[PDB]
Amino acid sequence: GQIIKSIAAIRELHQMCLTSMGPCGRNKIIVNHLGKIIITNDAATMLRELDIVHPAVKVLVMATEQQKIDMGDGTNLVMILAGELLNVSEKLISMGLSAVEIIQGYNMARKFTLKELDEMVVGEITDKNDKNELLKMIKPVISSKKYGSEDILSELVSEAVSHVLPVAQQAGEIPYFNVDSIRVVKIMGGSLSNSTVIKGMVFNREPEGHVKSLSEDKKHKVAVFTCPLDIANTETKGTVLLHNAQEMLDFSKGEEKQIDAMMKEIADMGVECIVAGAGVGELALHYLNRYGILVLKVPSKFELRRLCRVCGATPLPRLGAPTPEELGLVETVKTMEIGGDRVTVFKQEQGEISRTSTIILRGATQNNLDDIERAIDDGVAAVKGLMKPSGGKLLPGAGATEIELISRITKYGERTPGLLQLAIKQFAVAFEVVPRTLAETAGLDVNEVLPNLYAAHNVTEPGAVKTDHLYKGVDIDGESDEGVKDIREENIYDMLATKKFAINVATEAATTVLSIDQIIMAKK
Amino acid sequence: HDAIMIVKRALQNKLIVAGGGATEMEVSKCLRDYSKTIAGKQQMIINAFAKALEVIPRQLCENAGFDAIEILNKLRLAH
Amino acid sequence: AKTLVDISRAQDAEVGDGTTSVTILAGELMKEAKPFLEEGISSHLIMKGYRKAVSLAVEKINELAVDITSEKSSGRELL
Amino acid sequence: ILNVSLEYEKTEVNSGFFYSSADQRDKLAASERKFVDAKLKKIIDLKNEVCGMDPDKGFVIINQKGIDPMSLDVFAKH
Repeated sequence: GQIIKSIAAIRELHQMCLTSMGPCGRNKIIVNHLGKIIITNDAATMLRELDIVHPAVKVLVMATEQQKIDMGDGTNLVMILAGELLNVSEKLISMGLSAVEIIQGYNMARKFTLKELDEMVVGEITDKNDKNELLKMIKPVISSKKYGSEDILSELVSEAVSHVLPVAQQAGEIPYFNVDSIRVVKIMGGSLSNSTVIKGMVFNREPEGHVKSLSEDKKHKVAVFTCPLDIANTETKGTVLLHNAQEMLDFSKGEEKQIDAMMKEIADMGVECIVAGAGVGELALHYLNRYGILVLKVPSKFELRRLCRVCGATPLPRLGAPTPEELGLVETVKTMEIGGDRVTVFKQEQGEISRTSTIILRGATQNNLDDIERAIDDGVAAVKGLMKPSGGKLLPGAGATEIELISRITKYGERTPGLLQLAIKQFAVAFEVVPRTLAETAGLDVNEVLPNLYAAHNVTEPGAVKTDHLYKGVDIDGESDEGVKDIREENIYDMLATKKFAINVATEAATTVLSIDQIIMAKK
Repeated sequence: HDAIMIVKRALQNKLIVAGGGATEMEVSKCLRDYSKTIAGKQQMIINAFAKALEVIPRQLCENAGFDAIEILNKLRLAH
Repeated sequence: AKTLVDISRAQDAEVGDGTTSVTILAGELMKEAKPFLEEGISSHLIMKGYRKAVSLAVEKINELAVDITSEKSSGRELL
Repeated sequence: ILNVSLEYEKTEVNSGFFYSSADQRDKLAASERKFVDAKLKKIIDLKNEVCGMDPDKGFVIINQKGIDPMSLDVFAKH
């Protein structure tokens, strides 16, 4: 009976994810062997920091990463649903129903569910990219992660998305929004109300010079130099040495005349900003302060890629050749104090619209500061789901989708004759774990809220056409309430691309586990 | 010199409360009355927070030599 | 347990007073919630009960705290 | 199929061409593009003689070796 114990091993990790999804969820502190503490509420990220023993668990871990890479949302829906499909199948495996027909039953039930998802769409997203329209999609993403910040973070995330998107409609050929267009930075001090939205990357380091900021002139030229600042020498070796004191005056003054001659040609071309990816010498910073050139050093090659998409600058393999064709243009750059420390940021005004933005976060709690950093990244992938593959369609969330599927699947159970009725009925019952998890973690009685959920989606209406309220979902309460509430009040919806993709992954995940009747292992 | 150093910290922040268990006891007493108007499990939970505020004057009296058992009943009586 | 140390360092930095009292208050609040777990009460309503008490406490502290400037006082007689 | 190198080449020993003036730019860079321009100018002449007028046709270069940034703008215009 290893197939039963294999589910029990997953059951130990099943309750771990049951404490994640929902507003009652919480991050888990993990101490790495290198002495580094990673804290995040997302369960998919936690799986990478956990040591997996049984190889059957890795099947669900590999299926969990499928949800994060493509859609990026619904990782908790894939792991929790796949764990429940094994529990409802444990009764079928024991009852004497072969696991072969159990797999065949899920394949027939999966095709019946995918056809019903198109008829469950209530509203449709027009892809207007309006600040108020993005508040409907972002609110449920921030929900079930961090409580109380859903109102403040909704305006910060939706504002940065509208900055990187151009003005277009009814065009899906050329993609626009990427996953790197939104960067998350953090600084000690302040609160969430004082946070703002920047139209470009934010640099928290020092300018390393007596020039704090440039002027207000339009279209500042920015040059990215990969070669460090120093006198030009032979690429092979070329170490400066002093044999006698006679060559000291020639080599010292030679570096002063050569560097000043190269910096003069750069300032004459109109370049007020020089980006040096490598180290900067001592004599180089002296000439840049007199010409009024801002000093910027970005050793990371990843940050230089997003900078080229904004102003249009290109890294030059040499030094002293400011080719105007490859130079970039930025409207306004300023150095302001945000969060208690003076930093030099990067933004724009009108022209040279930036394709990458950065949101500045402030707060007095260090633990909740890193949790919001991981929560915004989940909201970035939500905008990507607005593309052609069913980006506008949406389904009601907050447990309203999983409960409504029960009445439709059981209707097709008695329609299909044969032994498939056992797997079809258990496939709909497995969806009851989602409303039960939200009700159990919220302190609500199972004998109270659960029977009202079944009576909400199942009523007797004197007519053929459905009526009254089909929008009743699952409520977390937290203060007081009687029965349930309508989801249309808070406008919490789930996208079709996220829900439809999470069902196929969770179905194939449980299919692999049920198909394995034997596991061979070897000690290392 | 001592009089200036006392009002020095009061000049930086002019928002102050009465110390020595005064404010701590007033908060614990009002939350017990506010819970009486709040139905549900939150009533006994708020009363637990009001009792948790009594540890601050306790340790202050125990470390100073006073009896935390007698001062708790005598303070609430006049409170 | 490192959370109590992290909030204590921020208490000594941004303020400088109440580094010891914030740990005792957070710990005593934990002891009052210990018997609530054995009864089956979930932590959701436990958090909502304390957050509601703090929300009512901030409004009460502002009423208890006496800040007066031009009313029966001045910038001098007050100090 | 094109077996010649369309990218700038360097001496077997590490070396570079550094010009201190605009006049020395075309003098030093001409040695690297000498082999490139000889093959490149003959390829673009094939597009004018063959498949110049004919619509709905194209021309593709294999070029097993690398590509220099100079030829990227020439291939984009054609």
